[PDB]
Amino acid sequence: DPCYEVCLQQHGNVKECEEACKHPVEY
Repeated sequence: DPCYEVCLQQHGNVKECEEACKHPVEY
């Protein structure tokens, strides 16, 4: 996913990153 990668690029794992990406994808 674009959001996830962008996040991951300079962020931790899912958990917080998820809440920040606000993208309810397949985990």
